[PDB]
Amino acid sequence: MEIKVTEIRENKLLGRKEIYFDVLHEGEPTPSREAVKGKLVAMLDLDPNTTVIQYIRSYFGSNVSKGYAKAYETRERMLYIEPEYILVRDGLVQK
Amino acid sequence: GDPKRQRKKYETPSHPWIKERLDRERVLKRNYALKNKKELWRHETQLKEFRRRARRLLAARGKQAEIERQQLLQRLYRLGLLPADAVLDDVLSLTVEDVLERRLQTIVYRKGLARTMKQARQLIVHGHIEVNGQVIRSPGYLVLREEEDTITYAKGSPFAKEGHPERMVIEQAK
Amino acid sequence: ARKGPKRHLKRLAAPTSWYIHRKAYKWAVRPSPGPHSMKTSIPLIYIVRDYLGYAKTAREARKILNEGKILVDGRVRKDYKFPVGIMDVVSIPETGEHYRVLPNRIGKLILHPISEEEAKLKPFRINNKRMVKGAKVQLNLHDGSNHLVSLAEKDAYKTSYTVIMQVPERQIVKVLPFEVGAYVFVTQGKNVARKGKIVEVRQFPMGWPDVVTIEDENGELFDTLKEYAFVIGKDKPEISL
RNA sequence: AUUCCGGUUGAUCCUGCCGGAGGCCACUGCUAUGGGGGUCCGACUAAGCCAUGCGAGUCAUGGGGCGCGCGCGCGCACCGGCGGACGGCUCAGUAACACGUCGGUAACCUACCCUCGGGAGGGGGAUAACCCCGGGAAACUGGGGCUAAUCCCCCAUAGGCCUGAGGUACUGGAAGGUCCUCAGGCCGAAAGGGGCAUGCCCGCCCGAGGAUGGGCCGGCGGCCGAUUAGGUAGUUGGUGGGGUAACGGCCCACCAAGCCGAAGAUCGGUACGGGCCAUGAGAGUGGGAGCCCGGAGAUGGACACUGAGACACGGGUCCAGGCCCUACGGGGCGCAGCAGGCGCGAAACCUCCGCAAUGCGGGCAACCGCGACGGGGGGACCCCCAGUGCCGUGGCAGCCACGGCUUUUCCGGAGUGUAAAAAGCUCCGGGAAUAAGGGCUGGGCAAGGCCGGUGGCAGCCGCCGCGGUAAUACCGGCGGCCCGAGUGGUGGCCGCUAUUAUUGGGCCUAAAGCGUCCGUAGCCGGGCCCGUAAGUCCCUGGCGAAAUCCCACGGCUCAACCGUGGGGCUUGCUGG
Repeated sequence: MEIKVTEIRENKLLGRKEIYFDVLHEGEPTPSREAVKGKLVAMLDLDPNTTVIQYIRSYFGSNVSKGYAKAYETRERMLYIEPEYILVRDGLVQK
Repeated sequence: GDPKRQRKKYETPSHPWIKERLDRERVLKRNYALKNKKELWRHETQLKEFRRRARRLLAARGKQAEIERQQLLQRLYRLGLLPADAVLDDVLSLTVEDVLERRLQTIVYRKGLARTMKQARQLIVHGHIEVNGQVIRSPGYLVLREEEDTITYAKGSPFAKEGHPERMVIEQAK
Repeated sequence: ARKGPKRHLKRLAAPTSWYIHRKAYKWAVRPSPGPHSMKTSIPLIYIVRDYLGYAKTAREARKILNEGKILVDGRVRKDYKFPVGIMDVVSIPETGEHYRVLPNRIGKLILHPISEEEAKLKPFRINNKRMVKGAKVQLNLHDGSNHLVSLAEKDAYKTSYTVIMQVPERQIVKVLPFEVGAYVFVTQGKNVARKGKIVEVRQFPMGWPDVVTIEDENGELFDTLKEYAFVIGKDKPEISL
């Protein structure tokens, strides 16, 4: 599995970086959120916390999936802005 | 009033049991390995729509008529039915066999990737064929002019192997 | 049978002047009353969420607005139903961004980026004049706002002239008159967003409105309503278009 | 595809009707593998009837109390504010300014919102909660004590309305409409409240305008009947008044005799209207439940309170009609809101999950709630894409066998997806394994002169016609033809039909020229010159919502679907 960033935007009003990336997985299954986040931060020099992946989506026959993440500056703003269901879905938070 | 429901994109015949028509259509169905008459009828319908558009636009006045003439010719070019130096009367010389030539099953048989039309169909439906990089599983896709030379076996597919037995058998024909 | 006013808007019944996907959902935001008309304005949440993209959901947009980060004619606005309209200036200082609201040639509302020096001025068309108590003069302007002027300086103001003002403080500068060489921008009608120079004005009897004849850059002449002709300069646009 | 085929005779040409052959909608017989999209599922019959539970709340930044904790916080009911007049359901009534379009209000109202210009002074009162007693089967409800406010009341000042007399600043196409001065009078504000902190945020009242949402008026347009010909008596108008938010016989007093109509009044029948839909080469014919706009209704029929807004869809009073609890003294409820059951009938689904998205209300906000909405479940609703194997050899003329290949679908798993699931998508393992029917077979009309049976009985039959003992026409077997996850049957609209005829029919003998004439309205009308510009034609401005229609491009594997643009539609109206 490999990653390839495709568009970064900065939102100063909400205080985050919106990151659209591609994932390449030929002959392999759809990767897991853990691995995707690991490689994302290992590459772009981010804190694992303060970072949430919204979605990894695969298409009909491609081997090329798409993904969208959000990198925050501080965990307080992170938790005040993002809804709880994605935090529970990633694992940053227990119910 | 009433709202509109979705309508069929094919037209059935006026009389069901006419011998000349039955013979023609039997030949076509057999030779292009079609499953039903619906498919033949929907390609006939495509052609009839093109013809009606040309008939309406021919000898008409205004700006939109010119725009639509050029749009129609560009579309037929892009689909592979007319050349570029084509005039609007050349639309009225087209037949259903052209539209049947332009479908995936036929092109996959005509390039040599399969021994037969029914084999071509099975390849497509099972997922062994790629167009412009993308797997397509519909044997009536109507390939475009600038997609034809990119049609090959799918990357992950047994036939991608130069030594597959069925691929050896297939190539043995050529 | 309805027993009182509406509080809901169906998305298929929303104004044409909006960029809006009409079949995606059932409901749309119903605009509150305010500075412009429903046919010349759009709520803020659509700008913050759809036109610019700083938010994906209405909760995020509402948090942005309540934190106090969007200005309209230099004033903080926190209501998501507030209507923004023609010639309004939208400002975001945390980004340095400054836009003017204008119509397309189709008749839809767009954001034209501008500079910080021009984001301080806004023109107003005078729509009516009144005498108010104290022998004072009230000017009723195109966005429904009102401004007071004295007797002595009453003949300097008329009902299709334009007044340029510093917006948060509302100080007048550079009155522009309706004349025969004046530069005009069209706001409504079939010829919306065309510009040029006044050539002629015709009047009619018995309540029918007045018509104006205009010459564009290429020399093409056309016609519209005087109330649709918005003066923006004497021979050159005082603002960017 | 701007279409014909069968039927009246011993044979023929005609007229003319019946039938065949196509499409859409509803019920139904037999049969059925998968995914996706959509504005489908008690409208036709009963706007018929029921049980259980839900569908409308929110605010400690308005006020007092109590409790649970640690002067700070969490909760409970109460007073108070805003909302509850929207959303949702249905088409009974209505032939009408109800609807559509163009206009008008200089004859009107508008809480929430925007802008500008100005204000917040001085005094009082009560009462819910709480405490002590209770009454009643319940529904409900009495007395005494105590106490707050953005609760209620008074005084003043600003301000509002009426009238008369002047002046002439504004707008407009047009003014006593706004402005100024004077005079005589009637009505008559406000919460300087809350939070923070050492000026800011949220709120209160007056005025001028706008916006939003409505009320009222007019011109034009839209079904059938003469075996419905006269109708109207506040009826038509005038003067003067009342009432209304406002014009108005809307209502009153007085004066007159007008108003409508054979170009169809009145009466009756039927029906919610449109955007749209179905069909056809078109001209045209027919419909108007599901999505949007408008209108009306909440067991039938009337009448009111509160409020900016109701004569009120989850509120009130009465009569009729029905149902229920009851200790028999008295009380309570209408399922045309969601789900569920009954009945009626040919005929219509789960007493499911959630506020994560779109929006609404409240709140400074944070957030709360929502049977709206979203999500799934059931159903031969409409549309798109596919499957039920492929290759080669031998034998026949599609099948058996032999040898191989593949896995869309099937089974079993891991991730992604999702509010949570599920489905879908990526990958893995196994394995040709798991998946065709219905109607027809004499001619119209594609397909058997083959077998067994029965025997003018039994049966078939859109129409023509078969069957009476050699049945190509009945029943069945075997073969074959059409369509195909669908194919047949019954009823309705269009077309067929130039059998309603403007395009485009006929009347000597086939259905059809009044027995003949005179003439009223209407329709049709000779030649030249002058003028006008109502009809007619061209050009330009303002309108005819969105959806739905055609075309291209772009995003879902293509497609259906969705988006961005260009045209068309709204049968037309209006300024030049």
